[PDB]
Order: sequence, then C-alpha cells, then structure tokens
Amino acid sequence: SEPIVLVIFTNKDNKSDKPNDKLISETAKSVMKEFAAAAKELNDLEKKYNAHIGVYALDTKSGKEVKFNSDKRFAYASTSKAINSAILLEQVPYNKLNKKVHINKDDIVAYSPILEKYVGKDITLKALIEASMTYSDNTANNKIIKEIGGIKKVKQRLKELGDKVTNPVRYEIELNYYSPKSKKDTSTPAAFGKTLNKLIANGKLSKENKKFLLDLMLNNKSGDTLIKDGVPKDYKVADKSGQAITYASRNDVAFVYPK
Repeated sequence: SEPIVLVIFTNKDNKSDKPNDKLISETAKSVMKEFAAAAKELNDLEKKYNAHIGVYALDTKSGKEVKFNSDKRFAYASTSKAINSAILLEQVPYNKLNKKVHINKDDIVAYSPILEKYVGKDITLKALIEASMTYSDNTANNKIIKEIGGIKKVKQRLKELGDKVTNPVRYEIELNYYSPKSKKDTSTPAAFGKTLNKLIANGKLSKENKKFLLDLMLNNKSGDTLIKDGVPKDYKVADKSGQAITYASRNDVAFVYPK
C-alpha cells in the first residue's frame, strides 16, 4: 500500500468570504474516482461552491497524477506544519526526540493551546511536533522552524528537494494574511504535493519518525470534514488541514491509503 498524495487548496474571490468544507469533501470524492481501473467535474464543483479549486494527486505506486489548476498559487496556511515537522525529523532520530528546548514568553504567538502552558518551561521536540500536528499550535510550529535553523533553512531544503515554488516568508500567524497579489507563503498544488512525496512518503525519514508523523496525521480530528469526509470508508487518510485569514483559503493535504 503505497499512498496517494492528495493536495487540495481552495479559495474564493472576496477577502471576507467564508469557506465550505464540503467543497473539499466533494473534491476528494471525485479525484479518488480517477484512481480505480462516475465522477463530477471539478469545474462543476467550482460552479457549485463559487470557489477556486487547485488539486494535485499522485498515486505513488503507479505514478499516475490528477491535476486541476495544479500550477495556480494558493496560501498553504497550516498545511506547512507537516513540511516543517518532516524537515526537523530528517535531522533528529526518533530516539533523540526527548531532547528539550526552553520556551519563553517571547516565543509565544497566538493560538497556542498547548504551548501557552510552557512559558518558562522546557518541552521535548516530540511534544512540540505533537502540539503542532494535532492541535495546530502556532508556537510549536515556529519553534520547530527555529530548531531547523530558521525560515532560511527551510527555504534552502525545499530548493534541494527541487521545489522552487513553495515560498515561505513569514512565521505564524502572519503567514495567514494571504493576498492574491503576493506570493508570500504560497505554493501551487503540484509543487507542494511533489514536496510532500519527496519528504515524507518517499523521503529519508526513518521508519519510526515516518510512523510517528503519519500517526499524528491519521488521528487528527481537525480534518474530519475534509478529505476524510470525501473518500470512502475503507481508506485510511492521514491529513493536515489549514485555513488562512483571508479569501476563504481552506486547504487539506493528505496521504491516502485506499487499503
């Protein structure tokens, strides 16, 4: 069971529009229909929800790809939490994840339901990753980026994986201030999806780290209305969702195991 990598980014034309998660659900249902040997058009779904859909899906076994506006730019929001987690896990073995880092008042950013209790305390790298992936803790993600070496280093690792599209510029929460006239903190579905395959599904993580990460993603409840909602029952979905502040920017990325 090699997974299918699925990236769905959506947005709407107005700053203050609100997303409908059912759009991603329905998107996921249709695209998955493409991987068997019948399905609504993605166009019709854009019409039905009055929204823009960007999709990239790769069956890592066969190589087959499904693309729809696969090269348009979208704000990725908290879906980058997965990328940042993974990058740190390329560099720290499972058994050294009990290493502790000091958290102080200056590290704290908005929406840190886990980390706000550790001000002035030490937390392990594992709990950081848990916080970031399961609770979408913004302080945890920022500390993770710092542990990797800064935005600086993330950007250089993406270049090494051959992603010259994903453009990280700000930390949480400012990365969520998406503007369609700026490339800041955007990627395209194809770039991001290819990066997720090369970092996680088919990357250099150890089996323990890979497992640890994917377990977080499988057990995350924040994506139940999204791709998880759309694929049949029988499929395991490990996801990381996101939503930016503007233009109803609502996204989900996942590894889909049809078995």
